[PDB]
Amino acid sequence: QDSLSFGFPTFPSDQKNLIFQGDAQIKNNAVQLTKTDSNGNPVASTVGRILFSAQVHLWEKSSSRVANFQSQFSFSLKSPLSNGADGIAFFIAPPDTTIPSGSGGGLLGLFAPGTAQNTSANQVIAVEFDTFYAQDSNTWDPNYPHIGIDVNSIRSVKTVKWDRRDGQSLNVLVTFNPSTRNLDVVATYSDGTRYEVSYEVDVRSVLPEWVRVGFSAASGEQYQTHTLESWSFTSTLLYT
Amino acid sequence: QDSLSFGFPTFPSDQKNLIFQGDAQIKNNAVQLTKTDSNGNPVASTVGRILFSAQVHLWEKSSSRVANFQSQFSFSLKSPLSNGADGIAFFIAPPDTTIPSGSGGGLLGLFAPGTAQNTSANQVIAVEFDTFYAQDSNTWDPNYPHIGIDVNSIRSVKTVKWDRRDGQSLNVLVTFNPSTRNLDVVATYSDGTRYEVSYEVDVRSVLPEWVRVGFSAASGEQYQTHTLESWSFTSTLLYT
Ligand SMILES: OC[C@H]1O[C@H](OC[C@H]2O[C@H](OC[C@H]3O[C@@H](O)[C@@H](O)[C@@H](O)[C@@H]3O)[C@@H](O)[C@@H](O[C@H]3O[C@H](CO)[C@@H](O)[C@H](O)[C@@H]3O)[C@@H]2O)[C@@H](O)[C@@H](O)[C@@H]1O
Ligand SMILES: OC[C@H]1O[C@H](O[C@@H]2[C@H](O)[C@@H](O)O[C@H](CO)[C@H]2O)[C@@H](O)[C@@H](O)[C@@H]1O
Ligand SMILES: [Ca+2]
Ligand SMILES: [Ca+2]
Ligand SMILES: [Mn+2]
Ligand SMILES: [Mn+2]
Repeated sequence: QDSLSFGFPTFPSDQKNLIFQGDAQIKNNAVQLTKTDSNGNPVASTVGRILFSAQVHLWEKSSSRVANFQSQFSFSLKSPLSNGADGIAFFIAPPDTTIPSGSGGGLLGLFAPGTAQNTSANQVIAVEFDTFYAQDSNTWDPNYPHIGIDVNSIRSVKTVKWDRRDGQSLNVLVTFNPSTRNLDVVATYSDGTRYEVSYEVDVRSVLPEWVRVGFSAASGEQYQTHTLESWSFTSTLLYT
Repeated sequence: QDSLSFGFPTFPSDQKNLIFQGDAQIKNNAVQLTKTDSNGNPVASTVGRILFSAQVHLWEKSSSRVANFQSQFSFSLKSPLSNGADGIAFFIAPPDTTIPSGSGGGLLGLFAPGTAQNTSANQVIAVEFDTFYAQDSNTWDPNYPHIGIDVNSIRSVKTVKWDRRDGQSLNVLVTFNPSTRNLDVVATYSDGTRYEVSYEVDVRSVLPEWVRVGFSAASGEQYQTHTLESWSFTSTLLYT
């Protein structure tokens, strides 16, 4: 299909079109990407991702069209620790994408250690909300919590300072305009606090024609829950 | 998802979200539900169906919601003969549906011979465009070409006389309103000739909460091509 759209105002337990990878699962009408104990508290060493089952037609070589897409979603992070880790990310990757071996912790379940910073060995575009930046382990991160745009590497092509707020929902709107090739990110907390970051990228040189979209999260030594509360997505092929 | 929609203005050969069953295949940017020879001519004894991969949430017992839906599509029938058979149908059925054994010809690839008219034995709602009605083999049919609404039986609960036009595209709009429970069908040819038929049906008592939608077509001893040219679908769960 040239156009596809779906909306999850909430996430009931009875799901049919989501691919669950790792420790991800539904709990209390929301997706808990990372593992939580019986009391619902976050635990260390956990990675989880979800993908919508239907494949998205991102671009089409034969007709030189590229999709205009928008992803709106909200999530919340919570942890009794002063340094909850590691973060959640919305991503786009080839349809057969699975959790790489050893992609836990700061790698957000998106990259393998050996090529995490090798832009030539990956095919992934992601928007990360990174809460852990210890300069000794996450050497690639700026020294503060941030929102980052990742293109084939855990070392963001761009970051903006972000404030982590325990237990508060962050609403995010990610859009891509094929005409300008601008990938825009707008995130807001309920009090009006706003964050914006943009980056020009030709998705055709990074991703295959058909892709799957979803979210990924992970916790290494430090932990926190990564709760996806809602998600709506839409994409349509346009001439360029 | 509470809402889902997709649109196929045409059907390029590289499909990823379509389930092909029987002889259905893509040819010349359209879906040929029934088999054709080398020079594109229709052949006898052929059945084919397509279903969209993502499951549709038709209703939810938890929230007492029922989905409203709208399916828009166009098809054309072509046959060297003048008694083309057997017809094409838009249908909704359980996710694991497959072509029943012996459902060729007048059964349109939707029902088994032994239970074709047993309502309590089937789970399917379909909108058929039936072009063959010989009373010896299609005993359940009115004695003329017709559009019919089928609810768990090949013997339509409601039909309207229809005119078959070789090679001309028929535009169809099928809508289901959960508030009134009316399933409305509107079909028109490019010159404005219009056909309408509707029926009141409580989908909750006929189909499970999650379903799959698609098309089916078949040709017995008489034949014609069943070319699906375009298709768009949208459904949204609503409180009545
Ligand atoms: O989930 C977070 C993080 O977890 C993993 O990283 C492990 C660990 O790496 C560094 O410390 C290594 C080692 O140091 C020893 O002295 C001892 O403490 C041992 O237990 C540690 O494993 C640090 O980056 C560490 O972070 C903590 O210490 C730093 C100071 O060095 C603080 O700034 C920070 O706030 C923490 O208190 C970290 O836990 C990996 O999975 C990694 O990918 C993850 O991002
Ligand atoms: O495709 C039409 C029709 O073919 C088969 O039945 C035949 C027709 O009724 C007609 O050709 O007369 C034949 C002799 O009686 C009869 O076999 C079946 O496949 C039927 O299902 C189909 O509608
Ligand atoms: Ca980090
Ligand atoms: Ca018939
Ligand atoms: Mn980062
Ligand atoms: Mn009929």
